[PDB]
Amino acid sequence: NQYDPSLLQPVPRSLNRNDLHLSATLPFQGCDIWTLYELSWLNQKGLPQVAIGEVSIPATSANLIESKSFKLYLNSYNQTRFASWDEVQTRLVHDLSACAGETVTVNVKSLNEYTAEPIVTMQGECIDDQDIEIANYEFDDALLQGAAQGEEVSEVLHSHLLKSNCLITNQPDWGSVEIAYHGAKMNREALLRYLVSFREHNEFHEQCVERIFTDIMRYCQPQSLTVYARYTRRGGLDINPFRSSHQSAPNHNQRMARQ
Amino acid sequence: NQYDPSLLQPVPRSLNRNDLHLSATLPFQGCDIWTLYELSWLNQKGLPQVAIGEVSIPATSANLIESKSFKLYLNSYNQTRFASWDEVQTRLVHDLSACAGETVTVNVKSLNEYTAEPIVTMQGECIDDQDIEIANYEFDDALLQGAAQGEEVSEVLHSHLLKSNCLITNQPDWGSVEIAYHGAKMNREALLRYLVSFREHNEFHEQCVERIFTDIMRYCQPQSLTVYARYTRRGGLDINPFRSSHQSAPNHNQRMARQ
Ligand SMILES: Nc1ccnc(=O)[nH]1
Ligand SMILES: Nc1ccnc(=O)[nH]1
Ligand SMILES: [Cl-]
Repeated sequence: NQYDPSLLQPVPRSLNRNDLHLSATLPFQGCDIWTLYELSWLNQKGLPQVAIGEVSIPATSANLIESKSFKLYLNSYNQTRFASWDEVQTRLVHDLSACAGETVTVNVKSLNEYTAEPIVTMQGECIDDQDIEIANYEFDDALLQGAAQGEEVSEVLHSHLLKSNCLITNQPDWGSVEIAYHGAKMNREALLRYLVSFREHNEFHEQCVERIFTDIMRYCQPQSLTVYARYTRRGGLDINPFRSSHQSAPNHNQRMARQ
Repeated sequence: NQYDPSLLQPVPRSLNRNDLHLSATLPFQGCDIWTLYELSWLNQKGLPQVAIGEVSIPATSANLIESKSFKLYLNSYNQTRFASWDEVQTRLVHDLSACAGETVTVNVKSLNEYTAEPIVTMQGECIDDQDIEIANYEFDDALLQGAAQGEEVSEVLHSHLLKSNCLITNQPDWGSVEIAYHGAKMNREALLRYLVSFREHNEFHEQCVERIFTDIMRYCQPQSLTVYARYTRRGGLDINPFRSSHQSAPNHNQRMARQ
């Protein structure tokens, strides 16, 4: 029940990226943004404190943090006294930075800081309003083959239809994904079908955004590209991987409808 | 994977209420409001659809619905084709009504209906900003003994500090609770301590709001009382039990910061 930094568990980013056939020199930059909805500890008099945490881990870090460990580690704060909120933020910064292996930023925000904050949508045009018949729910990266055959355009497209099963639990993981690019026009039927083909496939969040990035770069060869997914929480935590050929982070961490 | 109304599981409301020593004639009215964050099915062409559901179950119903069943039942929609959104809403209304045993209302809302909706706080004065030393985290209803000893007032008090372990999983369940009353002034230290004493205790949401109601009525004897808790989601679903001596439902189902 007492605070225990030894609970966290790293996962090497290299494993997954060795699978996308990715080098020691990265095609993307960016970050993994996490929202910690159920962050709670005790003050020095034993009264519970509650807050929301917002964390950003560099995509260049050696490790990401094993989700179930991130969760037990947050749990250990629940019955531990800390004298001030800054103490808590200091601990979160240190431990998450040490686990991931690169400085991680952490904001600890009190709940009143969320009063009147609006729900946001994604940028760009939603592509989910298509009258197409759906074939696959098994994955197929070659769904993007031939998808970019137009005039060179600057677009942002998004879909709320991304879903995949957790490698571990096999329950669905739900998300919206935003794809900004400059290059030959992407066919929206192909792209939507590509996204939908994740449905019954087993995938991990960070792994997912990186695969979408590398498949689009491969198949559609834009000049520039950004892929950003925003997933709904599991066990009090949500993950929002951002990967770009030029931008290092999104402008804010505002929540979407399902999050 | 296909839609299966047989998945739902009722739990008699009478079991819990036989434990609060409550009669066949109810001291409260109200409802259980649920938000279904991850509601998804296929259209008649096999393309996924996503929505948020908002459900209200009468507190007078014979049963509530076993949470893990509610969850598997929603899952069964995920790979099932339905020709229209209204078909889906019709099915949800029927099945949840049949399970609970009284008409349940259901709204199925598209995600764009949430664009720009604000995060709300609770009504009344927060009582969590107290410089008191905390003793218990084991439950004690008699924490309210002697708590109401003032002038007769009309107040609304709320706390974001409600937490208890799930009877099943023993992980914490997190919530904010809003207490509106007219009657002798409640001591805020007592009330806060009473609420905090749920922390390490094992409780069920609906059971929890009903116990807070009956303990306050017992110990503090207000003329009128409303207890409303809003919990954070588990497995895509949140529960918001509302119990009142005069009001049958809250004015809206707007989400709070942690939800
Ligand atoms: N288990 C995990 C799932 C998703 N992201 C992680 O970092 N870890
Ligand atoms: N298992 C459950 C937990 C909370 N509420 C329910 O209705 N069921
Ligand atoms: Cl969850």
